[PDB]
This record gives sequence, structure tokens and C-alpha cells, in this order.
Amino acid sequence: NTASIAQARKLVEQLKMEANIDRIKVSKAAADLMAYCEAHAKEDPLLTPVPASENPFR
Amino acid sequence: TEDQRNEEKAQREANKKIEKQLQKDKQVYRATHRLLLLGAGESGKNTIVKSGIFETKFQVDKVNFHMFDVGAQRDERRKWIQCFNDVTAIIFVVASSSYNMTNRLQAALKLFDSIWNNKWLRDTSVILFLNKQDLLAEKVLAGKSKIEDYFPEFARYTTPEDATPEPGEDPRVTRAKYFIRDEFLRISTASGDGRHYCYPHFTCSVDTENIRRVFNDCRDIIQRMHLRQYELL
Amino acid sequence: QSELDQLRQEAEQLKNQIRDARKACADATLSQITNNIDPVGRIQMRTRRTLRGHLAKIYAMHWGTDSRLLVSASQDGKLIIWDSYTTNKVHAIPLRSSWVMTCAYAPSGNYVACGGLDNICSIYNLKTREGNVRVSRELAGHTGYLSCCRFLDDNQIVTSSGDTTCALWDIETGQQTTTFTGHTGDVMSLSLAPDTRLFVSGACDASAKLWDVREGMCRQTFTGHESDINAICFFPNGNAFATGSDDATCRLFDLRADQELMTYSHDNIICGITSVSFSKSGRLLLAGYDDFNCNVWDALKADRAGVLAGHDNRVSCLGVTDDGMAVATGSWDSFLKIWN
Amino acid sequence: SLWETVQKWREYRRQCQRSLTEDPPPATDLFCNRTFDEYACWPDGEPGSFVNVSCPWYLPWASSVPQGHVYRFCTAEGLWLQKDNSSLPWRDLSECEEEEQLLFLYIIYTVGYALSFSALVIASAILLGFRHLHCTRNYIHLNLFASFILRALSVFIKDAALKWMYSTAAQQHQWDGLLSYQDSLSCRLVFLLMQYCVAANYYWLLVEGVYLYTLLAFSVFSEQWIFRLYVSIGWGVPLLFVVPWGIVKYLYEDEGCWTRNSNMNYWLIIRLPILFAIGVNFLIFVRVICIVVSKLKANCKTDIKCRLAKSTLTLIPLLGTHEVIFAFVMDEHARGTLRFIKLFTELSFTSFQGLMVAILYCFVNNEVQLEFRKSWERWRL
Amino acid sequence: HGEXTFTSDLSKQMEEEAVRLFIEWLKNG
Amino acid sequence: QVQLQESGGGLVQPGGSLRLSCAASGFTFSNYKMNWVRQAPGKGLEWVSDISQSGASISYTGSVKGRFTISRDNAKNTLYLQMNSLKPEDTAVYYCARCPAPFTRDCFDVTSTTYAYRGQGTQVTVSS
Repeated sequence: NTASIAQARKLVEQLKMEANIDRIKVSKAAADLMAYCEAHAKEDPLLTPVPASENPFR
Repeated sequence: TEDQRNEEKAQREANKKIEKQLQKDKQVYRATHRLLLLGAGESGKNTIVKSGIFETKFQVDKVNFHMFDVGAQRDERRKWIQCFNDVTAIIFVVASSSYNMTNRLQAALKLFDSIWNNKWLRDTSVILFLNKQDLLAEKVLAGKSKIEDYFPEFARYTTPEDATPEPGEDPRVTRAKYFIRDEFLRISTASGDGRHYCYPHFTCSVDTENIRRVFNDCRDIIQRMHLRQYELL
Repeated sequence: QSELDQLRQEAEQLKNQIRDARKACADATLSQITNNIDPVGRIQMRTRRTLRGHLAKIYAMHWGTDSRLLVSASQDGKLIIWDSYTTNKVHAIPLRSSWVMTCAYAPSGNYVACGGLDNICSIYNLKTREGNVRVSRELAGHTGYLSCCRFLDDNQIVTSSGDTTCALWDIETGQQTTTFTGHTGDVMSLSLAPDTRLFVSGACDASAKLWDVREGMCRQTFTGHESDINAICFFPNGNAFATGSDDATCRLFDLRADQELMTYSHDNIICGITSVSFSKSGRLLLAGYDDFNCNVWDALKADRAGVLAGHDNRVSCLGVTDDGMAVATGSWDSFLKIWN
Repeated sequence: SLWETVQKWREYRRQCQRSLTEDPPPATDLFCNRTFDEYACWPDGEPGSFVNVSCPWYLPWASSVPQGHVYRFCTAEGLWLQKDNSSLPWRDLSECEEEEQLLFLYIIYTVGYALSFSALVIASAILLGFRHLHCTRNYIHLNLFASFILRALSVFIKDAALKWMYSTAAQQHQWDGLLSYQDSLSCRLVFLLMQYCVAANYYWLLVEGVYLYTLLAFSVFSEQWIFRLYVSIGWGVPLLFVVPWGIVKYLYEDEGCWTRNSNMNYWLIIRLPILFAIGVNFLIFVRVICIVVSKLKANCKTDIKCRLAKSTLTLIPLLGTHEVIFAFVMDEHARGTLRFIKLFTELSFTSFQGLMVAILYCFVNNEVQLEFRKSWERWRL
Repeated sequence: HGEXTFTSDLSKQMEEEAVRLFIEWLKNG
Repeated sequence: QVQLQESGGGLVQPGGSLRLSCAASGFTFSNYKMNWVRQAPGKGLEWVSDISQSGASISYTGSVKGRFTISRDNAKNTLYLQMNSLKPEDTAVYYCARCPAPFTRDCFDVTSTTYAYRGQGTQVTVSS
């Protein structure tokens, strides 16, 4: 059918568009994620429970 | 903190007003029974009734009923079907005469089976409407179509003793009706466990007692739930 | 058809090429990089508030940008804006359609949006000119139920629908300005990037897609999940996101590496995930579950850190405040709980 | 009554003192030394002959029996025959002379009420403790538990008051002190409270039945409105016949700390409303069992009978239908062994009814066990 | 009800016993 | 990703035998219930057979009962449909469908017109 061939063409076009992208190493991405988590650890109340003085819910 | 006290008093007054409205909203919500009218478009569902969802409100014996049928939705139901876990009942409408034209009745049977065994619908009862009996009668009487072609079990099946055929009804028509009903009943009784129930009804789309049947089935459902809470059933 | 056959063969070749490219970029795993990181220990969160007032189950909630006001949507046709600090109800908006499956609070705080089986995203203005909350705009383009909606700002909102599409709306004109197509299943959730230039969406095809808001094209498609994806959420950095699926696992995908980083799974977990959210720092991944619990996961490791075990029915939604102070969970028992 | 005998005996003593003051013998120095004994009054008889004196009339039985006369023999010297090897006046009172079941019943219902009270306070703690169990049904159950607890407490208090009413010191003041615990108003209010607690427990069983019968076959209602009406029926309605009973007891038949029902017409002020509640609740029980058996029939035969028996047995403590067996056996007609069996079965079933209700509707309840399992699961995590 | 009737019977028995014992008290003095 | 290849379909005489194989990858095969569906030329999709996770609970549509047998090999991640007595009415594209969620008894949308977790299908033609 014309509908199926059209969607197949669209899928091929999308796969061509997604295939030509620049990908960094997984180690580099993991290092960036680790750095972000380390650099923002002190600003996360859930990681380090703040005392009841500055909790609006305690 | 005088401004703080003033704004807290205003907030408390607003909350009290909202809760006062919510009390009467709760009173309205508990007095209404919600029904999911679910079935194929060729099953006579539309004629029974007379945007992605349509609403019809009817009152039976001073009891309010709110019945919702599916509008502009895709055929993939596994996601939006979970919205109807707390409805009073799901009205399933099946074309009994459509056992040959696609094995439509087999598709309805599979849909009912998947509804029955879904984890979120395990506590929801199903009112079953085996619709189009006036068509199944002429289909069976003519003899041009054989149920045994699509269901080989119809050869060895015998009419149940508890059958109550209407006056002037052919025995073959009654046997076909009760075989179709017993397929759904066999699905139901496999994993019933008393948590939810099925109410088969032989129905025509023009029947005037359909609202009465729904009312009686819903009242039975409510009574069974209340008796379950008291551990009487 | 030979043309269809050769097109499918070419698509298979392209998929293979993408797979080898991703494998080439996979020099090491995130699990073996974060070995020397110390574990976060045990996270023991307690229920601080319990918001009551919804008659039926809750599908959606959304924190305000001030981390104090939140809106919740319930299947009894009510939108309630709560003051979480004092548990007071600020507004109780009756809904035209009782079947609401999503709700969004505007970042400016002047609007809320909700939608569901009516296929309509209704915009309500909270900053009422006269005093009473009213319908400001109804967006009626979708042919399938709305599963999620998020304001980009006032006058712009992105919706995901059961018609396998996501749309971008102009609230003033009430018209779609961009339609995002490519998903083959119902789009269950969407997450806006912190800069609001991109957004990811999870669909019932076990895939997640990264979209460009300005250019309706799809940039990347992420696979690895085995069943429908019910929840999605960006990493606070914006270069990664997490997905919750019916296959009882959560996965972390990196945008630049264009592949899965790690999977959060346990043998004792056999129920799907309904909602996911990161903490303020992104070190913890919070996931709601069908078994009535929420599991707190170490994001950098695979270790389960803690459990939120207060709800009596299915956990349908959860969200973390912008300042990271508290996490709220909605549930099918018609209660919202605040945890610290 | 002890009181009336006390004034009769003291007036007899006053008459004896007057007769001794106006002694028939003007101190002839030969007459016997007549003395006013604590039991009977005897004058100075003929010296050397036996004197027969009719037994005093203040005795409850000897008042209608003048034939029995106490005979005393006096010597010519004014003395009498030695009694018990001692110089004591001669006396012959043989002419006018004249529990286990109740103890067993008391033991039985005391033990039963103690166990019921303990189990019911535990069950109330369990139902109130778990927030997920809060509903109209459980609120009515909690009110019923409170009514049972109040009934048991009132039973303990009235038993103690009955013990105080007849303590050795209490009867000691009866003939000389003239003021004791019986004349106190606090003893009357103890038994008034006992009557009220019994009536409130019965009407809360009736409220249980009425709420169940409104859940079944009675459509929809304003739930918040009916709950106030149900509380008013359970608590306030018993005041509408207990208080008039108290007024009638105060104006007429105000004796014995309102413990004895000498007039059955006044005792009908309380019995009739309680009988009405029991009958209505029995009709509700019949209708509910009919509904249950119809539901069972709608769905094997031998399993139906077992399920119907389990439901009927469980429904009896909640509605208190065990009273119907002997409810219409009136007090005025129950005598001998029939009265004993009626009292025994009523007391023994009612004493353990609170325990049975607590067990059935809190401990073996599926929802409560599920809540306990969930709470245990949270502790592990 | 049962409680009422039992209390009445016990009180009547105790009254009779007290009357008999008081009469016995007069005999001794 | 969730990917399914069917093979073995082809031209066969009436009353002949044919075997359909389904190679599965990208998911844990043993946790899911499998299905077979077919699409007759110019008509909608119809469910044929299904097999439980362990291979114990098996059900067929009435038209093929006694003729088709479904088999699964958890070790090899393969689903089978052995055919015995073909009819011209059996001419259809046969799809290897998978239930949407694992460890679930229900299976909703395997016959939907657009349903993921379903293979491309193999053509079975029965004629002479």
C-alpha cells in the first residue's frame, strides 16, 4: 500500500538523520554526570537531611 | 506577625469554604453510580444508548446513573482502561449473531478475558449484554451458517438444565444462545474468587428493560460488596 | 513488495550501523567508573504531610515553582491547589470532564492545565480578574487522550496524547503550532529540558524520543526498555534522563553518548514504574511503583538506598520541589504525602 | 423489709418500756423480776408457775401466726431455770420459729464480662489506631464496643454496690445508726446508670441492625445526616424511658436503692422498649439471612449450608439475637427451673457477647489482619 | 432484661437474709 | 530493542504442512506470554493462538483447533507454530505478537492495527 511505503520511507529518513550524529565516549558522559553529582551534593536536602530549624515541613 | 495572622485566618476561612463545598460534592458523588459502556461499534451499543468520551445520565428508581462510552480513542486500550477501576460495573455489549462475519465473537471473548484478568479491574463487575438475539435467531434458524465452524465445542454441547427459553423459541436458538453465554461464563468462573462478578443477559438493542437490568445488576453488586465488608459473604 | 522489502532492509542496515556506532562509543560502563565513589548510605524519609480531600484516585500532581503550592488532579473531576506548608486548600476547581489524567501548574503560577479522556487541555487562570476560577482556554486538537502536559511559559504548552503524537500549542489562539510525530504507541509522559529547548517523551513502544521544540523534528531515539514507558524525567544537568517502564526497571540514558548508561532493577521488583523524578543534585532517582511503594535509587551506583512505604494503593505520581526540599507522592488511595 | 421491721421492733420496745413503767405488779417483793428482753417483752408472772407469752408481732412471719407463744417458767423466788449452765432467763421460741445457683451465675458473668471488657478495649485500640480502617461501619462498631464496655463496667459497679449495701457494717447501722448506704442517693444512681447502660447497649445493637438493613435494600442516603441520627437513636433514645422510670421509682416505690421490681407495671417502663428493640433487630436478622441465602443461591449445595451457617453464627453476636429465645418469657411467669435456665442463658451469653463481637469484628477481620501485615512489612523496610 | 431480673432476685434474697440475721441478733442481745 | 523475526512461511498445497518460527531478541523471553495473529487479505487482524510463560497454558482459536500447535523454547528465545492441515482460508500474513507486559495474565492489544512488540510477519499462501 502507499501508506506503508510512505511510513517506511519516513522511517528510513529518520534513521539516516539519527545515524549522522556525534557521540562522545560513555566514560566521558559518566565522568560528567559524576562531576555534576559531586559538585551539587551540598545543595541537595534529600541527600543530607537538614536539621528541623530550616525545614518548612518539620 | 499581625499580617501573618491575618493571612492565615483568610487562608483558613477559604479552606473551610472549600471543604464545605467538598462535603456536598462528596454527597453527590457517593449517590451516583458510574458505568463504563464498553463494546464494539457494530454490537448495537449505540442504539442501546438512545470528543473522546460521551456522557449520558439516566435515573432509575430515583437512583442516579452515569454511563460513559468510549469516543475518539485508539483501539489500544491497555492504558486508558485503567481509569475505570472504580466504576460500579462495566457494561460489555457483544454481538451474538456476529459469530461468522472475522471471528468477531472470538475477538469479543478475548477482550472480555483480558478485562477479567487485568490486575486493576479485578474488583470491577461486568454486566454482560449478549446483544442482537433477534439476529442470532434468524442466523441459527436459516442454517446457512454453522457455529461449529468457528467453535468446534458446539457439536458436543448440550442445553443446560437451568435454561429458561421464552415461549415460542426454537430449541436450536436456545442452545446457541446458552453456548455463547457459557463461553463468557467459563472465562468468568476461572478466576472469579468472589472479588468481582459477571451478569450475563440475553439482550436486544431495542429492549426497554435494559435500564432495569442495569439497575438490578448494580444493586446486586452493591449488596454483594456490603455483605463482603461485613464478612457475611 | 520489493520496494517495501528493500526499504525495510535499508532501515535494518541503518539500525545496525547505529548499533555498532553506539558500541564503539561504549569504552567503559558507568557502574565500573563509580566504584570508588562512597555510597550514599541509607535514606530514611518520613511522611511530613498528608493532604486529604480528593474523593477518588489521583492521577497527576505538579509542584509550583515556589516549592510551596501544588496542584493535584483526581478522577472525581476536581483540581485542588494545596498550600503544602499549612495543608490548606487554596482552590478546588470543578472539572467539566471527570476523567482527568494529567495536570500542569504554570511556572508563573497564574495558570493550571488539565486533560484526560476528553482529548482536551483546559487552561484555568488562577489570577482571577473577578474572584472565581474559570476556564480560560480549551485546546481541542488531539484525537487521543492527553497523558501529560507541561507549560513552556504562559501562552505555550506541550501536550502528549494517546494518538501517538505530541503537540505544541499557542494558548491565545488555541491552535497547534507544532506536531511531534514518530512514536508508534501512546505517548505516556513528557519531560521538559531545563532550558526548554528540548523535551523527551516516553511512549508505549518501549522507546523514548528527544524532540526539538523550535524544529518539530526528532533528534534521537533511545531503546533498551522491554515494555511501555510510563514515566520520564530529565537529569538536572540536562544531558541525561531517566525512564520508568512496565518491565519493572528504571534506566538512565545519556544524550551525548546516545545510549543507556545503567539499569535500576531488583529481583524482588516485578511491578512496573508509574513515575520517576531526580533529586535536586541528581544523585538519587525516586521511582513510584505499582506495589504501592516508592524506591529511592542511588543514581551513580545501582544500589537501592531507601523506600517510601506509606501509601495504601498504587503510587500514580510523584514530584520533587524545585529547591529539592521535599518530595510529594500521589496515589490511588486519594492521598498526597509529603516526604523529607 | 428490714427497715419496716426495725421501726416495728422499736415501737414494740417503746410499748414494752411503757408497760414496764406502768407495771401491773406494784413491787410486791414476791413477783418475778420482769425484764425487757431484746427479743420479746415479758411481764412479772406468778411466782412458782410457768408463764406463756405470745411471740412478738414484729417478726415478719409470726405476725400472722399468733398460735406460737413463748413460754417461760419462773420460780417462787423470782428466778428462772438456768440456761446453758448460766443464770439466764428461760425461753422457748420453738413455737414461733421459722443461693448456689446465683453464685454460679455471678461467677460466670463476672468472668465473661472481664474477658469481654479486655478484648473490647484492645479491639477499640486497634480500630482507632489504624487510620485506613476509619469509616461509618467502623464508627458504629466503635460505638457498640463503647456500649458493651459501659455495660460491663456498670455490672461491676452494681455488684460492688450490692456487696456494700449488705456489708456487716452496713446492716449494723440499719437498726441503730438509721443512716446507711441504702439511704444514700449515690446507690440509686448506680443502678440507674446500670439500667441506662443496658438499654444503650441494646439500642446500639438495634442501631447495628438498622444500619446494615439500610446498607442492604435501602438505596442511598445523606451519610453524614444519618450518622447523627444513628448516634441519637443509640444514646439519647434510652434516656426517653430510663429517666421516666427513674422518676417513677423516686415518686413511688423508693426503697432498696431501686434494686427490687416489686411492681411489674413500673418494671414495664424499661422492659417494653428493650423488647421492641430486640424484636425489630430479630426481624432485621431474618431479612439479612434471607438476603444472604438468596445471594448464595444466585451463585455446591453442601458448601452453601456451611457458608450460611458461618454467616448466621457470625451475625448473631452483632445483632444480639440470642435474646429472642427467652425474650418473651416474661418475668412474672418464669418460675422454678425455667427461670433459672432463662437467667443463666441470658447472663452467660451476654457476658461473652462482647468478647465474641470483639474477636469477630476486629481480630479475625480480613482488613485488620491485612493492616497488621502491612504494618509489619513497613517495619522490615 | 436479664441483668435487672437477676439483680432484683439477688437483692430480695439479701434482704431476706439480712432480716433473718437481724432477728438472730435480737436473740443473742 | 524489542525485535521479532518470523520465518518459515511460504507457498503450500491445501492439506499440506508448514512451520512458522519466531526469533525474539531485546527482552527476557521467559517472562512474557506469546501470541500468533494473522491478517487475511483485505480484512482485519484475528488472534490465532497463545502460550503462557512456562508453556503450560495453551489456547487456540476454534478454526485451527486440532490443526495448529504452538511451541516455545525459552532457552533459544524461539516461538513456533507447527501447521498440519492447511486450507485456502488460512492464507494470511502471520504475525508473532507478544503480550505488552511481563508476569501478566491479561493481554490486551495484540490484534491492534498498530501494535508494537509485533513482528513484520511472514506470508502463508495456500492454493493450487
